[PDB]
Amino acid sequence: EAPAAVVTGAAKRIGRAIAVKLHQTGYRVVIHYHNSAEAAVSLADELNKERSNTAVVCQADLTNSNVLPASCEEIINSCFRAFGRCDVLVNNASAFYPTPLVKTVETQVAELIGTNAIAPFLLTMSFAQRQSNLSIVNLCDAMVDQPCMAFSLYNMGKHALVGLTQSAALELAPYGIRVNGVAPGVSLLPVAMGEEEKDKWRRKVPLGRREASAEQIADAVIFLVSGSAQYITGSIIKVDGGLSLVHA
Amino acid sequence: EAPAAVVTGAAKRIGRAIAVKLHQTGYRVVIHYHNSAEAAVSLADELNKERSNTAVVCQADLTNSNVLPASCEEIINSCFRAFGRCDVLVNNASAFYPTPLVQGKTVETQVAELIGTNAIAPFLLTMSFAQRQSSNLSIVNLCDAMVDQPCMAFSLYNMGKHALVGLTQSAALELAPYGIRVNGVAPGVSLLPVAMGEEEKDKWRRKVPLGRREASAEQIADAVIFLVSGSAQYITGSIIKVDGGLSLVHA
Amino acid sequence: EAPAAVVTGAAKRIGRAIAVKLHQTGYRVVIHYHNSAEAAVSLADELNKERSNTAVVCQADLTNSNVLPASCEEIINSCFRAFGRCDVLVNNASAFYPTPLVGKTVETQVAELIGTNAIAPFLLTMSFAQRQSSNLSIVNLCDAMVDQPCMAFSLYNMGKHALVGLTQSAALELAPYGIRVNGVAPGVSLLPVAMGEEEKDKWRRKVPLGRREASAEQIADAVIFLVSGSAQYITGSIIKVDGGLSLVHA
Amino acid sequence: EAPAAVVTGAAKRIGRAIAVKLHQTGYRVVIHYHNSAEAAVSLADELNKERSNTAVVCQADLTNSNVLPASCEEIINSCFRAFGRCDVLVNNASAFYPTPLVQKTVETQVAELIGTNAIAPFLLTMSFAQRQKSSNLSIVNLCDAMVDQPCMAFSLYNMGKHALVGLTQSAALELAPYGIRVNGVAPGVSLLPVAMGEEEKDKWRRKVPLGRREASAEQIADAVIFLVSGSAQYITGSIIKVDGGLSLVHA
Ligand SMILES: NC(=O)c1ccc[n+]([C@@H]2O[C@H](COP(=O)([O-])OP(=O)(O)OC[C@H]3O[C@@H](n4cnc5c(N)ncnc54)[C@H](OP(=O)(O)O)[C@@H]3O)[C@@H](O)[C@H]2O)c1
Ligand SMILES: NC(=O)c1ccc[n+]([C@@H]2O[C@H](COP(=O)([O-])OP(=O)(O)OC[C@H]3O[C@@H](n4cnc5c(N)ncnc54)[C@H](OP(=O)(O)O)[C@@H]3O)[C@@H](O)[C@H]2O)c1
Ligand SMILES: NC(=O)c1ccc[n+]([C@@H]2O[C@H](COP(=O)([O-])OP(=O)(O)OC[C@H]3O[C@@H](n4cnc5c(N)ncnc54)[C@H](OP(=O)(O)O)[C@@H]3O)[C@@H](O)[C@H]2O)c1
Ligand SMILES: NC(=O)c1ccc[n+]([C@@H]2O[C@H](COP(=O)([O-])OP(=O)(O)OC[C@H]3O[C@@H](n4cnc5c(N)ncnc54)[C@H](OP(=O)(O)O)[C@@H]3O)[C@@H](O)[C@H]2O)c1
Ligand SMILES: COc1ccc(OC)c(CCc2csc3nc(N)nc(N)c23)c1
Ligand SMILES: COc1ccc(OC)c(CCc2csc3nc(N)nc(N)c23)c1
Ligand SMILES: COc1ccc(OC)c(CCc2csc3nc(N)nc(N)c23)c1
Ligand SMILES: COc1ccc(OC)c(CCc2csc3nc(N)nc(N)c23)c1
Repeated sequence: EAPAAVVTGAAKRIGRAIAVKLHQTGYRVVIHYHNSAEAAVSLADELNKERSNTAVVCQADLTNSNVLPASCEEIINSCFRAFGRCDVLVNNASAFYPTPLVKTVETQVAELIGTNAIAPFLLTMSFAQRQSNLSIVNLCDAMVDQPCMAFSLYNMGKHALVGLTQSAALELAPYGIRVNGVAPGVSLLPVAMGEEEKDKWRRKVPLGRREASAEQIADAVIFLVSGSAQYITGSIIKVDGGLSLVHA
Repeated sequence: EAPAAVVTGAAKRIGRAIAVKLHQTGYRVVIHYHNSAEAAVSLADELNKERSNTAVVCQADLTNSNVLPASCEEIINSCFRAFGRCDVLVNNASAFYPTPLVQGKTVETQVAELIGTNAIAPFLLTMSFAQRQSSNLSIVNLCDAMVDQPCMAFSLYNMGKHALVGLTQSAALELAPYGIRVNGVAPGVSLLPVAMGEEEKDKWRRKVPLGRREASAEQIADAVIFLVSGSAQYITGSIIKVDGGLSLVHA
Repeated sequence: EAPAAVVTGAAKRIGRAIAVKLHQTGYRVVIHYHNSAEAAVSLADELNKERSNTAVVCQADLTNSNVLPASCEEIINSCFRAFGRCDVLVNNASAFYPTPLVGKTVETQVAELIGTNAIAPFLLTMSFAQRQSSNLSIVNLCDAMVDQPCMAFSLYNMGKHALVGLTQSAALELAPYGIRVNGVAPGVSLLPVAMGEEEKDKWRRKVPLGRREASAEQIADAVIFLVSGSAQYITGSIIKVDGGLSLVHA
Repeated sequence: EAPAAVVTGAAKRIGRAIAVKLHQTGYRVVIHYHNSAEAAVSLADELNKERSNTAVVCQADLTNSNVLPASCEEIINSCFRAFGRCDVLVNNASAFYPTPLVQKTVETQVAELIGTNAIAPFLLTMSFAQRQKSSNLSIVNLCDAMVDQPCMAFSLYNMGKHALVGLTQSAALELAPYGIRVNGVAPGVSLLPVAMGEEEKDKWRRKVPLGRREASAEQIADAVIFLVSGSAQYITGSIIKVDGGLSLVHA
């Protein structure tokens, strides 16, 4: 019986790379998406071409709301329905945009704190409640202590996610559920970002003056879920090419 | 003219100790409170007896909601209404209770209270404080020295306090150009919960290397007063542990 | 042709497990040792029986002194002499014992504890870099408990904190040369041979994930990840392998 | 009776400002120096003009060596011989220069950089505590806010400063039962090197969010004064950044 993984925000970019690598390793996968239905199904189609009935999609908004807990319960339920088990949860989905101190602000709070922290918390609860090499991997941020200017809410969300990673590692250890993070520095740059701004970031990276591929981020995820990480819990692995070590 | 400070959750315990010490230092104070009206008014009375028209109370729920931004804005407005300025903001108010991951309040409410009080309200209050502004403007966030060795089953509380570290850093960076410093004070064990039995209190006390006792409220307030003072005018983005070595002690 | 790795303090325990796993992955290995000559030679024998001419021993005291730079250069030299290349350095050797603030002299304690845990890693890093399709990296055996240290282990703890600093500074400075520098930070793994069983069990019961210490092989697994092609964007990172021990309050 | 403090490397710059502020606070002081005899004596004479018999100087090399333990014991002993007590130790003296990994002997660089920044502090701490085997005893270590984002090619310096963090934590834990608190102050950019061109000084100044300027020596001293004060008596194992937010600024 193959293990099964849920990957949030898995239609594109880093989440897609993670889904693909888990699938290549032998997992059956739930590809969660919010707006990217076409891309989510295209990925499922590709994975199911390789191995029939090993990939399904699941739609949900992960914005904080009165219905978020039910939405997160259903994401976990979708894995059990499709595959009869849920071994791995990857909290990858994330809103990312500036929120200057000086969309309504309450909506920004709901999206940024919801996707990056509250949904991971609720998914973690539902994952644990429903329960071998069980683990959770949270996509963190190597730059949390040297944050982007005017990204307070995003940064708060990513700090909260560090807190969840630690608290859940502690509390779920008795159940044999490990809880770890992967912290990219600069990986795939935002599609909306200009080419000049992208190159400004790349030239800051000590190791090769380039961003991490999605696959390089996924490699750390694969390690953490693997049998080679069986004693590792509450750890956050930076995958940042030394970017966080570089002073102003 | 005397400077003015807002202290959230200032009716009792650490919040009161901070309000009292700021007042003793020459600040006029807004004593924010949620449910503790009697205690808030009693404190304001004591302070106004010491110096007339130097303390007012301000009631607000800091639970997350769509009106929280308006509530936070009104807290800062109340300081300007009373005193014509707002030099210091102390984010002290905090919900604190367990939220077990594996099994009264709905999870939605728990998220709203624990994340709202510890992180979102601080953020909105920070926004409003900055938007309203020789000078010594600053914000102090009451953090938690144990955030990396958290209490079992307190994930949402811990998440909120981590978020608060993030705000302290992000806001220090962004508000520096406005001369608004943003720092934190991180108690370990200070005043134990009223509902806690003495045996459980003593268990915590005997963990603290420096004197096997909890921090007094005044000791926490002392670090706050330092950070708002002219003796800290180059300090921003710093979180000062006031924990008697507790966070250094392994399992 | 096969890459080559230096592992310090490789004759026994975690260093041996690291040497063995690297060897199983395809590395030729320099098994550095100080006092454990018989165990070092026995391991080299086992590894060479598996693949001929893939293991050598190299003896060196890694206590701080005016000759330590020469000793460290000679360790790296021994890898080039045996194998013609040096792809991986694992800084594992370590003195570990209490040095209370209130038989060995204090100058010897400083020399041993700071030398093995920090200065030798530095000098080995220098010599490794100076001697340099490729995948060059250094892995430093750190300590997950550096911020919640054992009582009366100040010099040891200072050494391990210095090793964190080295890992970071060297990651930064050697990145332009394609040399990655990372760490692995055990919590409780193989307990000291001298420790009494009661105290061993005390430590085991503190670990959230399984109430047991890490095996040497579990520590080695993280080293193998960091030197692998699956870590080629990772530098300046220290991976805790502690079963959650460092998360547990007093 | 007046308390007494030892300040290492106190002839100039930050150490001098610390010595002055301690003296202004009421401390008698041991002004340790290595090469700067004239500056040390000039300070001593200035302080003794203020209050007779309140300042002495103590010469020592704090490079790592076989004799360093004796030298450190003698520094502490000097404070007892001068003043009959030793309440405060400030580990400020520090060698600082690049040590590139790829191309003074290296063993000398090790001895100087690790000796001054880590081993001498450790030995001074041992000696301080052994002599202590109303009171407010404490140690303040001058750390570095940039230890996790170090200058390129300063590995041995950075190693020494990381080691000093370890000492600060380990000694806080171990000495807490004796009532001796151990803390740090971590400047980011404070007084720039004397030779440094203003154009290079400005490159660093412009990076500092809070005021685009370096910390004065006096601002660093202010944080030391807080930590040794009665307002910090629950604070141990804490390192206070005094960096204007520099360490929060990404590349
Ligand atoms: N890229 C980087 O350089 C970098 C750096 C540091 C950390 N990270 C972290 O690594 C992870 C992946 O990064 P990425 O750049 O690949 O992420 P991304 O493209 O910004 O977002 C990934 C997905 O998150 C989903 N998402 C956004 N808002 C959502 C909402 N309200 N509800 C449900 N899903 C929502 C979206 O799914 P749909 O498209 O289906 O709507 C989106 O495709 C994130 O956690 C990110 O913070 C990335
Ligand atoms: N006590 C400790 O040992 C300790 C340890 C570490 C950190 N800290 C931190 O230091 C600060 C002070 O601690 P403390 O023990 O004095 O705090 P506390 O007694 O638990 O709470 C302080 C005040 O928070 C206010 N509050 C709670 N929920 C609120 C809501 N929904 N809306 C508005 N206000 C709300 C309450 O005001 P009303 O009474 O008016 O309802 C309460 O009096 C907190 O931030 C805490 O996290 C304390
Ligand atoms: N074991 C744990 O629970 C644990 C926890 C945290 C971190 N770590 C770290 O992980 C690494 C491996 O731990 P371990 O317990 O396997 O180490 P260990 O047994 O204490 O020491 C490994 C080797 O270090 C060598 N060594 C000691 N002093 C030396 C000197 N003066 N010169 C040269 N070599 C010297 C010894 O080699 P010879 O036998 O040949 O003399 C010894 O076998 C160490 O860096 C340790 O600090 C271990
Ligand atoms: N300045 C900054 O921007 C900055 C930034 C971060 C941290 N810090 C830290 O704050 C502290 C003060 O900084 P600073 O710039 O004022 O220091 P500094 O001028 O570089 O050095 C202070 C003193 O250290 C003494 N010293 C150097 N080598 C010694 C040796 N081998 N033995 C004994 N004493 C020796 C010297 O004494 P003599 O002159 O008598 O020879 C020197 O005057 C240091 O610990 C430093 O690392 C400073
Ligand atoms: C100002 O825009 C910036 C500045 C710095 C950046 O890396 C240091 C990036 C990379 C993209 C990114 C980082 S977290 C993150 N999180 C999500 N959910 N998506 C992303 N695309 C990113 C973008
Ligand atoms: C299980 O109850 C515990 C466990 C550990 C504790 O300190 C190490 C405390 C002290 C009270 C407390 C800490 S954060 C905090 N935050 C608020 N808003 N209120 C409080 N009363 C506390 C209580
Ligand atoms: C009081 O003795 C202790 C206390 C705590 C411990 O783990 C948390 C250990 C495990 C052995 C150990 C840790 S670093 C270390 N370093 C070396 N070179 N060797 C070792 N054997 C160890 C022993
Ligand atoms: C290349 O020169 C540099 C680069 C960056 C710097 O600040 C971040 C400084 C300030 C001086 C300094 C920092 S630690 C330090 N330590 C000692 N013992 N002395 C100093 N003078 C300094 C100088």
